[PDB]
Amino acid sequence: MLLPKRVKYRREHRGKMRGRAKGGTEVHFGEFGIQALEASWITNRQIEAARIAMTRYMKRGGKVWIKIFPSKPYTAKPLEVRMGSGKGAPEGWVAVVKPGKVLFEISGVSEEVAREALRLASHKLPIKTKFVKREEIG
Amino acid sequence: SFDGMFTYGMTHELNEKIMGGRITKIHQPYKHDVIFHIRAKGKNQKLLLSAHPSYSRVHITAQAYENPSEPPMFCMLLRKHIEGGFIEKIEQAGLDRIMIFHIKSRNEIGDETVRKLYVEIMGRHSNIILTDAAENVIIDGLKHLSPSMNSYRTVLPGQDYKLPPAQDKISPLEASEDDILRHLSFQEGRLDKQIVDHFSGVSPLFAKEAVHRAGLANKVTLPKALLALFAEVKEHRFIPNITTVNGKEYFYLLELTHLKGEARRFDSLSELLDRFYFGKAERDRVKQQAQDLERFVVNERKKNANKIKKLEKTLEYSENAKEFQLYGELLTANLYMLKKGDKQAEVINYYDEESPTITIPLNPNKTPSENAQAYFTKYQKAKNSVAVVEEQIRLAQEEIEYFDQLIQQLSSASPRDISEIREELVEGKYLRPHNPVLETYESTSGLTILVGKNNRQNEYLTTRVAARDDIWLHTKDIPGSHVVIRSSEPDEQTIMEAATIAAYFSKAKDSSSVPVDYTKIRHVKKPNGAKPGFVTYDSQHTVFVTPDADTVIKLKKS
RNA sequence: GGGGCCUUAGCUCAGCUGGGAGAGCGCCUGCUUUGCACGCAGGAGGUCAGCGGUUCGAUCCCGCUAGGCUCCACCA
RNA sequence: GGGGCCUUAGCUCAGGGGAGAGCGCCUGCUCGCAGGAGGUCAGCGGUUCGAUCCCGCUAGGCUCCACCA
RNA sequence: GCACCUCGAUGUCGGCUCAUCGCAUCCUGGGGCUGUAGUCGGUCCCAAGGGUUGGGCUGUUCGCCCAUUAAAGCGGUACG
RNA sequence: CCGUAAACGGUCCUAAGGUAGCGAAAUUCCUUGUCGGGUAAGUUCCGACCCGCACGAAAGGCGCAACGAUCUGGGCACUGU
Repeated sequence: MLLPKRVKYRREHRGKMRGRAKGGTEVHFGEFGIQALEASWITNRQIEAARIAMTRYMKRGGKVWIKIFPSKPYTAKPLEVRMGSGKGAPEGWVAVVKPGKVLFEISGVSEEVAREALRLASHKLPIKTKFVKREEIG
Repeated sequence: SFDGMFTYGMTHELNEKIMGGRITKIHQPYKHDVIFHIRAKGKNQKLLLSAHPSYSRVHITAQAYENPSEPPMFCMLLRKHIEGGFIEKIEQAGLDRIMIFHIKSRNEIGDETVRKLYVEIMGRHSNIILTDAAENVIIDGLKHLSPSMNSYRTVLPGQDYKLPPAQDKISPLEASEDDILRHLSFQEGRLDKQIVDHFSGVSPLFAKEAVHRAGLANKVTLPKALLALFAEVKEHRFIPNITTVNGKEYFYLLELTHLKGEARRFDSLSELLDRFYFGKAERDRVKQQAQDLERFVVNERKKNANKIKKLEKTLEYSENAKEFQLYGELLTANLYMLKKGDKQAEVINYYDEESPTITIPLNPNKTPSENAQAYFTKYQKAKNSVAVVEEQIRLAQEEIEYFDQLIQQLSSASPRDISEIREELVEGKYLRPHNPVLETYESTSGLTILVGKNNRQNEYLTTRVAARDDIWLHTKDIPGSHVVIRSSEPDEQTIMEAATIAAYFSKAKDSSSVPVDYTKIRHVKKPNGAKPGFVTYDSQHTVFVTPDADTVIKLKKS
């Protein structure tokens, strides 16, 4: 459960998700990670589900780096009301994720353990995923 | 006991002690005890009007009846109607056990209207009823009665007060001997019961004392003794004392010649009733306020004892299971023939030179090998049981020791103490759900003695309050209160006094020369993860004391 | 048909997430009470709806059968 | 669900410069006194030098509506 | 939710009568897996051919109950 | 509002806070309240519990013989409803 405890504004515009990832494109903390291929809002509930799904299967191993944070709130007008008459109340928090962005980072385990943990994380996410690793040119 | 003659003496003493006066405060700390704070001539007085089912009494108390809880509605109406007024006179309605209080109380609107407060002490029919002394309707009663339950003398607010049934007896005092002897009519020897049911306000104790003062029962010998006793009572001649033969106590305003026992004579009836109910009243109060907690602890102790017996049954089932495992091994070393429906097959001895009689094992129709394998599994479960049931027996004896200690600490505890026991048990999760106050004593040499009554008070007292070189006392191998002396050096007399206090506040209260141990508080530790309230110690010294009540009452600081 | 909560002493009901079954009313025994049906302790009653799996012990966990409440939308 | 009024001692209620009564508990004093235990002022966060006092919100308690097919 | 069609009229609930259509199938027919010993079952397939009730309560649909049945199935057709 | 077993006590407020008698009503959202009767089955009816959103004493309260082209339940006879 991730959320900011204080915000400058409680109601914000929904924004746009055009283009690739501005940052967080390359894996640089862990050894393996998930690279996003499509853009959608990722709810903190989905982030918690993916984190528990990785952490349970990695009961012995390193820690998980969560590269995304749900800083943008979304508002939800109450049901069965007419359109307009003011913006509704904020309901939850989402993270704006663009294609190419690294979502979660794992180091300190084997190859197949990391692949299966990332598959179990990816089956909870609403986006198409792929497996990436660190490249050492370099 | 507190009969009509006793009431006669109590009315005389209250007329001597509290005449006029002002009732500053009215407190009802318990369900049946009402405290009047009389400001009479001289110093302040504390009048107690008790309507207990067995311990009902009226006397001027002197000890501090603590725990002033939120007052019930009878106490609030007493403070609304009686406080601020004066007491006109205290008189007895004839010779029966009826107390009349004439209250010259100013009304709340400013004018004056006399109120009559009626105190009845009839054992389990005791009640306190206030009337307005002009129409004699019941303003309120301590115990509210229905027109159905106790149909005669209904006690309701606004109902006209009615008096208790007449006993059909003559007035015993000022009565002529001829009168007294012309109606008892002794024929076959029911003499004491004849005095009881023929003579107003006479306890059976006074009848049994009178039949001993008469000596040989006779036509004139008995009557003369009774007349002399009644004349002395009328002359206000009283010798209050405490006499007992074995444990259970008796009190009267006259010296007792019969039932000879330790006789503790008193100066007045006030100190007599203060010393008598000193233990019984306190015991009947923490019992009536905490019967559910002690019932729960006793029931759980019975559960734990039944658990230990049924765990020892499994400990015998351990030795039973080994024979089954041996039978399974024998079946295995022979299970190559008669596999189909195999039972009562003779088995040749595989172990020992005994060559014991061929065995005939009986097996169910699973498989000839799975029956022996089932026996071997039962054996593995049996050895895991040997581990776990011994662990459970150890835990159950620890629980029984802690619950016996909790029984001890609840049995000798005051109102506040038993409530603090309640909080402790709920914290324990046993009961479904800050610098506290303690009890202190002052010794003969001015040394302060602190007594912790509950384990929540005891752990705080042992780890926060007392400094170094403070002598800590506890009863040897018997649960009791933890007593600490806050002085650098304890006088031998101080140690003796604190040991008597620790023996009195113990399970050995009704014992003689009970063992007590004393040591410095630096030498006591407690383990981590164990049950709270467990204190262990080493390098202690032992003295022998007798737990008498007198010393504890004398050593009060308040 | 879909979800949920229970079947516990003669009655009304607790029992904490497996550590060994109880409160009140009700029926008896004994004590006590001068007197107005005002008090105390001690006993029973339960296969915890019925059966069989788990583990060292099951109301509690599990599967399979009898039962009772809730919970579900109109409308003009 | 939408407006309006409150959440203050154990109970009931008054009240920008640092907050109180009656009842309930005590304290010595012979129908009234002079004093003490208990207050996250329901909680968060902004404006300044400080908030019970001003504000945006969360739970709670009252009052008035939730009508036309 | 919106207000696109009708305010120089598109009669709106529940029942009666007459039906028709789609299976996301209530039974009947044919199967797979079952922790399916047999009867009875559970789940998932193929299948609309036919049939899918008489009452008490309430205007009621719905719902509860009584007695059956092989079952008393969901919906659409201007909530036919 | 808060306690205490209608009734009493503490506090705010007003002019004072519902007496007798009725009560799930031509009045009750929850709600087909609970129990019993009537039927095999009764959201209607009848008799009690008060838990009266939001009965109540001449905009009268509670009963009441006879009466009604009145309303709501239940039986006998009777029949194509």
